[PDB]
Amino acid sequence: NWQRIVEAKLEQQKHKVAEISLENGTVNYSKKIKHNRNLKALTGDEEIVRAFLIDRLVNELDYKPEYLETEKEYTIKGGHSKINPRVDVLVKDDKGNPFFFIEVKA
Amino acid sequence: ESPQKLFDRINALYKRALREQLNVTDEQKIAEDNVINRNKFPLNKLVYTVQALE
Amino acid sequence: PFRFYVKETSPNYLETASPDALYGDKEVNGKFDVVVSNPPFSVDLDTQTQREVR
Repeated sequence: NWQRIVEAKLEQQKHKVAEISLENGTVNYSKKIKHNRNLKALTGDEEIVRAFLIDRLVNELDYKPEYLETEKEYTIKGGHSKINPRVDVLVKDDKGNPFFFIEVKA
Repeated sequence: ESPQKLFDRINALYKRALREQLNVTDEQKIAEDNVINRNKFPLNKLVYTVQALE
Repeated sequence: PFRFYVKETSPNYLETASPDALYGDKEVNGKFDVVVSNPPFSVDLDTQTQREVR
């Protein structure tokens, strides 16, 4: 039920930053995030935990949603020529330096 | 019809206006925001304005 | 940031952004033809609005 407790907690806060419903593709952010790769997929359990991360950071932990970063792509040498290992989530500062370099899985 | 009904059904219009006209995203900012202060602008003036501009 | 301007419709020229090597590796919306404006003569920004634009 904790898979549903995540959205039970995340749909009772006034400051709407992320939305989780476990229904057909109900995942969006405030756009104050620097979102670059298109969400609204809900592919796997990754998205729910990532949204709970966003809720835990923007609220409670007191980080500005403008500072954060989601699904950042970087071009490295790479095991595969197309994957371009992508930062799952990140918390920068006012100078642009990544403070929290967070990778979130299922 | 009671001026309060006019106030409510115009504030509904204005709140719906701050989603496509002024495209305000924060749903909490959509609330706590009204057409008139109800104290600086008496409701009778709003009724007269509606009558003139309807 | 250029991503903060969303209209509702599809053509939103004031939304795209891209880094520019010749300009501090920062965002550039190279799409506007002319710029006419009358900027304020004295902007004294907030202690927290200052930090968000550096």
